[PDB]
Amino acid sequence: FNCLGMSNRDFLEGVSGATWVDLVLEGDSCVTIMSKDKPTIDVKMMNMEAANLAEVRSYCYLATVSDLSTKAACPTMGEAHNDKRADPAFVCRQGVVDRGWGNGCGLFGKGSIDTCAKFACSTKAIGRTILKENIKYEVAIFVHGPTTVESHGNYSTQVGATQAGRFSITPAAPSYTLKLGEYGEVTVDCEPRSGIDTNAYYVMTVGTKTFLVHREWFMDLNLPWSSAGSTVWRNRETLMEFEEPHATKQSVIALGSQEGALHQALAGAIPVEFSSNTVKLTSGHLKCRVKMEKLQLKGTTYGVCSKAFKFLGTPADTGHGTVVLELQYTGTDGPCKVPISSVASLNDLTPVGRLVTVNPFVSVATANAKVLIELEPPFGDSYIVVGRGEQQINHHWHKSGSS
Ligand SMILES: *[C@@H]1O[C@H](CO[C@H]2O[C@@H](C)[C@@H](O)[C@@H](O)[C@@H]2O)[C@@H](O[C@@H]2O[C@H](CO)[C@@H](O)[C@H](O)[C@H]2NC(C)=O)[C@H](O)[C@H]1NC(C)=O
Repeated sequence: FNCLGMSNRDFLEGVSGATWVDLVLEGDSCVTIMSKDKPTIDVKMMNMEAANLAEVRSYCYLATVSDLSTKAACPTMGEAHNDKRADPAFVCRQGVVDRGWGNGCGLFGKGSIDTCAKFACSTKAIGRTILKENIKYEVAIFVHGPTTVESHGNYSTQVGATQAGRFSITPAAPSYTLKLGEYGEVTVDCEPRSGIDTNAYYVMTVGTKTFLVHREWFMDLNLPWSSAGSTVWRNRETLMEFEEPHATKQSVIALGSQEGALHQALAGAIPVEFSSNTVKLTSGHLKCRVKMEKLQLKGTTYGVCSKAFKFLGTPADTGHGTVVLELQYTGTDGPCKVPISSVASLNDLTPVGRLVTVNPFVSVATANAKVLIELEPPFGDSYIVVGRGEQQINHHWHKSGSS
């Protein structure tokens, strides 16, 4: 729910001298936003789901053929019409058979014949569309308030500390305002109608396994089908074989499962987990404007930490040109502001990078408080310095790269 630790991280600054920022979020990816006099926040794309899809087609894969009748008519007695023909559920084929003495007619010629049998669908396969209305994006936001190596990740700890927050965004409610305790609030205005069209490639469930299938291919499947809101099965003949016409009894059977031929014709297609009527999505992005007018800094009245700090390990490189490190304070002088910055040479009176953990704080009155800091040191050699004069400590950093 936090940027720290992700490869997929971006850095943004609010337009010099304005409050809001435009971004576009991407799957499993994170954005750290920095504004003069406001705390740093992280916006992150937790999850993007299409739920409650529309059922497009439906396709039968194993069928049953039942109650076979066949009406027969002697030569010159005209065309036989099996009465089962009035039945929506039955399926019928006219034919022609040699008849005569040897088999029931008083004349020799081609007698008529008409065969009906009932069609049932054992199991089926459903294709579904991803209309854009079905999309929900889930966004976490995190304020860079006092945090610890231990606690920076602990999602619960942050929520408790009025510091994290998970909300969703959908065309139904494209906007949200997350209140963040005394940090004020951040409002988000997004525009979900991004990436996916209303009618491309379908989602098709064959028994257990659900697939991302070529739309066009699904429509041409040579199987029986029922549309959206009805179980009437059209184009059934594809799964039933009508055998040789025996004068008395013609045989009508079902073809066995097609399940195998399908998992086969999809061996290569993109598999999707469709548990509980929703679909994880890996593509997709969201445009938002993130308004920070009402995001405030908190406790600027507090004094600067008067006592000595300590480094708790070599500062570590995040791999985005920023460093993370963890102080440990020694004093007990209430909560106070941490005197950390980055200077080009040790005696330097003004600083050189920027803090990412803007406005860092010892937030307790007990001894040995820890604070995590992430800062962006400048290119080349510099010292990270914490403290004033006698109690100053420091650590050197080189950052490679020119531009
Ligand atoms: C989120 O944090 C909580 C509790 O936070 C406490 O963790 C302590 C180890 C300590 O440093 C203290 O300062 C801090 O407030 C974790 O949940 C549980 O914490 C209790 C102690 O309060 C322990 O008995 C358990 O180890 C622990 N239970 C669990 C969930 O395993 C929790 O670990 C953490 N979130 C994560 C990353 O799981």
